[PDB]
Amino acid sequence: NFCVQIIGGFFTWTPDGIPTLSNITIRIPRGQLTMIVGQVGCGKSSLLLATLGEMQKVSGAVFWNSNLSRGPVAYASQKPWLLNATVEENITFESPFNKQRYKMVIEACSLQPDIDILPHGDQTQIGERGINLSGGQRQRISVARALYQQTNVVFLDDPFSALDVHLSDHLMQAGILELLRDDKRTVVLVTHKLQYLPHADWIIAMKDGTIQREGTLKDFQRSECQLFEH
Repeated sequence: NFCVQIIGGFFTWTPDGIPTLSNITIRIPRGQLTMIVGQVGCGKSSLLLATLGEMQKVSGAVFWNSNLSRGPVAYASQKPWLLNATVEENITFESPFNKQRYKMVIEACSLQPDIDILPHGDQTQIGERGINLSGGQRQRISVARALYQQTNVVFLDDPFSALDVHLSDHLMQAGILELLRDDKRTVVLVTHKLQYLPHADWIIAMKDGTIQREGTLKDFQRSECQLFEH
């Protein structure tokens, strides 16, 4: 059925009661790039965790089915999770190594300057107990790790918010759209970047722990407020 379909959506973090969000009703079928947008702190992370299944639902199970009966779904959430090992092994993350695929990802991630600058290249101990890098560079490695996995569903949180460099984001944005189009996979991104906020693909708005709709960009015109005129 729908890759991201929610019936009740009464997820909560407290084991007993106190629902932090409820009345969630979305249905995202396969091959539907549905980025998630909203205001600051409007339960975007909680909704993303509830979608993965890390939050205790109250109303009931949102139901799931095999993309092409489920539960293994790619997800990254907030903050960079870095493996304290070599950068190259961090990128692969228990995945087969293809030179063309690795070069394609590093081109989209624009990690060539990062590897060249480091004296040991991508063999440096990235993360704790090693070489300390920039926060934006940590996010670029983190987001590229999920993308390189080549899965049918990809969940991302603040890909461009951590680093708003036009050169890095645009190539990553171009790489993300092209890779998703070729693979016909599902992509969900939570970010505050207005560079690609409107798109022909589906968009879902999250506010006050609920989602108004997850549909075409024409709903923004249908909505009373057109994102405050961008």
